[PDB]
Amino acid sequence: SMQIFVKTLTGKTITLEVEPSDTIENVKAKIQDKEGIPPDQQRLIFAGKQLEDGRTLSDYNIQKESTLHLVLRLRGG
Amino acid sequence: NLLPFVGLNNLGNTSYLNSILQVLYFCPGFKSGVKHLFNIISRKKEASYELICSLQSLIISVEQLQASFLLNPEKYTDELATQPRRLLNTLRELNPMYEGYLQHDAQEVLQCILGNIQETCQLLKKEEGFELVEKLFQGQLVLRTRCLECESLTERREDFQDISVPVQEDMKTLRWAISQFASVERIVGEDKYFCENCHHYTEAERSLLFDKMPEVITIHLKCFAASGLSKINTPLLTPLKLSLEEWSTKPTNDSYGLFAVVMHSGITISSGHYTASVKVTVQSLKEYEGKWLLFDDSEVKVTEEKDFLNSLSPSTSPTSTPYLLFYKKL
Ligand SMILES: [Zn+2]
Repeated sequence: SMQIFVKTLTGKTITLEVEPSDTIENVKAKIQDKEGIPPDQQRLIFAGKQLEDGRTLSDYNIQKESTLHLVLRLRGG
Repeated sequence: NLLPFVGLNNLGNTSYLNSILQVLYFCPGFKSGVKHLFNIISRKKEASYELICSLQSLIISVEQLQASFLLNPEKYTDELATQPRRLLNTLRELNPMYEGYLQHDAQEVLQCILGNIQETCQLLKKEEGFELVEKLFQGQLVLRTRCLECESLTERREDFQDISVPVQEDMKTLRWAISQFASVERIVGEDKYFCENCHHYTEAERSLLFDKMPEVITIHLKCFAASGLSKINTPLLTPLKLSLEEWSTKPTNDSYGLFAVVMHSGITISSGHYTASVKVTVQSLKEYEGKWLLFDDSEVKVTEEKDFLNSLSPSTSPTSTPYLLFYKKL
């Protein structure tokens, strides 16, 4: 279990205790516990790449003190 | 009264892709990088490559329509536009969310295109201008944490392709937004840091510093809020020149100049319209240098520097909300 940082919609940082085996869905559920954003509205960016549902944090090499960036979807067309 | 600038026809809710494709067509070095990669792939095929092939086809289509309009501007009455059908096909192959005719995120489709170009480059290199995306859009962040108990420092290096700044605290400038992103923040309370030197939960200071810098800075504006998700339509006061030295690991004299804006129109976040503004950088194509083209799908308007800068202001409350800002290194 490791601690990671999430920079949220106001720029304000929160923490999460996660496993390298947790999935992006579980990370998004914890973010919902802390922020109130449904996991289907969440986009998580780590090191420039968006984290895909169905993968794990170890797939992305996210370790202690890695920072996710939380954005939403602004739909247009 | 048509300008010699090729718009893109909306193929059904596809302005998210159109405005990104315009910003990329006018990004300095992206056309040349795609042409180089396509030369490589075509020699390899005469001896995953479909994003490059279909971007190259779109780029040549835009170039040839511009040339034919400049040759016979009479065969062109209503609009000078083309369709990105093949490239939308390629995006639906690369990512099934673009199947159909729904509305999407411009920053997300930009991230998809650039990520796939980078994967193609890494494939070509591993098999063997193979660092197009890394040189144009990628930088280094140094993410420093200071325990407020023991006052020890831990660092991380992370890549970035854009800076996601807030537009609202919960008139403000882009500098305020970048400070909210990178100035020292103090994480406390429920968000205490776990220090391994203390083996305890502590309060901590986090700060970010730009280490290596791209040639193009993309600012992703978080123009959305949670209470229940809403859109923030009040913009920041956006500058024409930008320096990031206040948040850099070293002194720099490298400043940046705004060259492209993607705007969102709509009172919600679940729908709307994307438009792109682009700064222009054969003699007929120099009465436009320094002027701003507004790309509304197949319609192309021109605008002066000062009028464009005014239309961005929060005081003249705009209906197009800035969403992506593009700054290139001067
Ligand atoms: Zn400590």
